Amino acid sequence: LQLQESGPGLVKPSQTLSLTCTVSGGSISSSNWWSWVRQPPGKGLEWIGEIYHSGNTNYNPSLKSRVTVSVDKSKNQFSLKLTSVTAADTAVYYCARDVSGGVNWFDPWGQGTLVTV
Amino acid sequence: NFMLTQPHSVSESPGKTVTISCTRSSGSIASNYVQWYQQRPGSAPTTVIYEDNQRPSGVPDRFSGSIDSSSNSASLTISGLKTEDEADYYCQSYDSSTVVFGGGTKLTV
Amino acid sequence: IVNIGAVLSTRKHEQMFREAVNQANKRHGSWKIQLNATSVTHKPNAIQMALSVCEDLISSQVYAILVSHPPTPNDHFTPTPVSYTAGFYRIPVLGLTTRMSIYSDKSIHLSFLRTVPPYSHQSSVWFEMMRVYSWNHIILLVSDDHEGRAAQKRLETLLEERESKAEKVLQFDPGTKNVTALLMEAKELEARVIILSASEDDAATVYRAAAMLNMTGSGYVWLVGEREISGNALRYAPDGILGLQLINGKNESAHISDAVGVVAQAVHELLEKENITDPPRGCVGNTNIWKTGPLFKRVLMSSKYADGVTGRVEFNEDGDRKFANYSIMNLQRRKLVQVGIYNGTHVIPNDRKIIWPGGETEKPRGYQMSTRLKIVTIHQEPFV
Repeated sequence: LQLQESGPGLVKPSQTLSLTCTVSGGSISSSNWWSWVRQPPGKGLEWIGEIYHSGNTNYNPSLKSRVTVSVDKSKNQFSLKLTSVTAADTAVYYCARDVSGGVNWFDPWGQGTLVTV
Repeated sequence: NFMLTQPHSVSESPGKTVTISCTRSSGSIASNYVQWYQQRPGSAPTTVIYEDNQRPSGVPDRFSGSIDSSSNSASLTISGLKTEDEADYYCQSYDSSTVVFGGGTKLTV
Repeated sequence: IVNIGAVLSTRKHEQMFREAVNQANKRHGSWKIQLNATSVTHKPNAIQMALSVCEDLISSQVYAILVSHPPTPNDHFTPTPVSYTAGFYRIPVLGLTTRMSIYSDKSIHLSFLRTVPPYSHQSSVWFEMMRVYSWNHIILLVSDDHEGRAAQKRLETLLEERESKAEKVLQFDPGTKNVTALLMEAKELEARVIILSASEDDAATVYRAAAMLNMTGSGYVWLVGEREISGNALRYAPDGILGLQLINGKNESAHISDAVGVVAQAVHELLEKENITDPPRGCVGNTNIWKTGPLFKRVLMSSKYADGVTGRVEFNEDGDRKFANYSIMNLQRRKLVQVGIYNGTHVIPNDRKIIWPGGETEKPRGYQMSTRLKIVTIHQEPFV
């Protein structure tokens, strides 16, 4: 399974990014999650949300009313929408599915997408 | 929610033992699991340590991880430093609210 | 004049209690009835705590006592010395954040009240949730203690009215780390429930059994209480288990306000009566309880005041609570989210999502039939 992330390419101020992370060699129908990792330039890393096909998803308590993620199984696709994304929301989005194990573990890590707002 | 502290930078001669400590300020990191990721310049990050007892298949046997269990800190020890080890080390942990990642440390050869 | 002392944890809680009692005094007519409160902190040594509490509160001729669990993690030593010392007389003691089943036997503690659901409500809400799942194959693991036996007895007396067979039961004993034979006993059965009633870390041990007997997946749901999803037991646990927990748990200021309001109501109700004495002072020179000791407790049971912070704070015959609330969550990739809202035979579960510890969504139907027959006979020439 491989993840190819291509973004819209528009990074104009006061916009919402919705990157398409296609899955090659794998099927959307599974018990796995698909989480987004947000990396600001010259800083650490943090988790902003995830998508799971069979229902509820937990994005973040800080931006619960600001990030909404949906998934379409037929196209093997999943998209996000950051509501009221500020000018400081310029970062890198990476799509990593999961590791089952016994706890959360992001592996493998996709190439992600680059947005410079 | 909580935060994790990491040293700003480290320097060590190649072929030596390098120890990186990631401390948890709030609570106690003794029951939940922690992991150690590695990021190359211009490439996607790659995990190096999981479950603090083993390593992913294909990773060098030099890398080792342990939990202090006293100061609520996780120690990553790498023996026999090499030029290929020049990368960024991150410590990641999870809780019942969110999942947090460490600031990161870089070693200079 | 009257006074109502209490035993709190921190000085901030003492200031909150002072503000609450001042507000309560500001309420009502306050005619010939003034209630100034006093407080005292905790101590490490239980003997010192008991001696200090008697010599301080008893000497002040109090009419009620409030006790709360100290901020130290785990353990349950909070009410026992105060309850035993104040249990010599009949001055009632009000619990604040002490949920344990040992304080339900009125023979042991003959004067003890609280407003927190004991763990009998745990089994009651378990039965309430299970009445609608339509499985009728109850099997549970119980630690050999007071809490586990009480929970199992509550489950049995809840199923006695419904007239249903609760399959079998497992007893893994307390303070053990090698429990797998019980898992093999529960391996072959038509009862597809892994209901658990353990003592914290002990559950973790049998939790490891879940990782050893490979029974988790595509069935065998789990049901645990609030104390079984705290500490290492939560960490060494599989996802998909229903995270039952008691809801406004670690909140005391609202509980303090409710307690002072109900105490004031009870005092005002009791004041309009015949001649009333005062509890003795000294902790040394008095060995007799006052005449109307249990009368205050009895009138306190029948005191209802559904206006403080929450719903009807009603005391039943046992004296624990009635009509409380429960929020049952689930461990769906950790991050417990409430899925069930309970208030007493009126469950209104959240429809966020339902996930079972098998990576699926459909409720595992707990039934097996088998056509394996075991004929037996003795030989008989024309027939056998």
